[PDB]
Amino acid sequence: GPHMAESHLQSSLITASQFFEIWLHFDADGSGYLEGKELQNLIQELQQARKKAGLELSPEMKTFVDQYKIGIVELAHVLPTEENFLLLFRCQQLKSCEEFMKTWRKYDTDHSGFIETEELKNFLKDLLEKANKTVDDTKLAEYTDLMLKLFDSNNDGKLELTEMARLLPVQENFLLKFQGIKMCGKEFNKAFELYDQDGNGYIDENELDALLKDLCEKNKQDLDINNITTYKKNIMALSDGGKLYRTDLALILCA
Ligand SMILES: [Ca+2]
Ligand SMILES: [Ca+2]
Ligand SMILES: [Ca+2]
Ligand SMILES: [Ca+2]
Repeated sequence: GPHMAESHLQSSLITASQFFEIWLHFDADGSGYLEGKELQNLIQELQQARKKAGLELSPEMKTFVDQYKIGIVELAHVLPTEENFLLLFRCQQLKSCEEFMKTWRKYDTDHSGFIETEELKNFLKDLLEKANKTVDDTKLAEYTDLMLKLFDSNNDGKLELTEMARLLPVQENFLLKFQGIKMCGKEFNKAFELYDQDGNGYIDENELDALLKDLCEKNKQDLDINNITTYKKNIMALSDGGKLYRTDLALILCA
């Protein structure tokens, strides 16, 4: 359990289940990030643990302690995480927002608007096979279960776009700025109808640009008109060949 983290920080190599217990030990509010007292507790306990183990700090541990709000992905690279689990965070599909949006569309194969366990399993299996690793069904089931528990913020047993997007670095995750912009179904449906200006049933890139300019204007504290081109490019990656249907735009704007 999370109490075992003190023992885990002394390990030569940390299993995915151990990394999960470390995360839950320090993340006292379950917010998905270590900050303030939680981060200070990690810095103190990581150094005390390697000392108790009679070990030196690895180069990544030295660089982390020297330069310290950090998330789950950053912690996985600092610690001696087991190889096949750490490989799941060294994907260009989780480093570029545009490539992550294409990955979401690729792996939501039942068009449910969520990534369910079996879809997440297929994504992780494909990442491992791309790295030439032979997948063991038991460990893959364990990795999938732990990745879901780490990122399923609302505990509904599946991932929504904003949950899985937290695998991205803070700078690429534009969805953090769209948090308080999300609308209910009725209001969203009214906006979709307004912004489909030619009335052909979908929103194209020119129509999305008008939408994004209007959203920037009404949410000055959250969005930035100078990043419209990036917002446009990220959102167009969820489209069906340049066509944003109601369910595609709902992923970004509907609560
Ligand atoms: Ca926290
Ligand atoms: Ca799905
Ligand atoms: Ca969820
Ligand atoms: Ca249209």
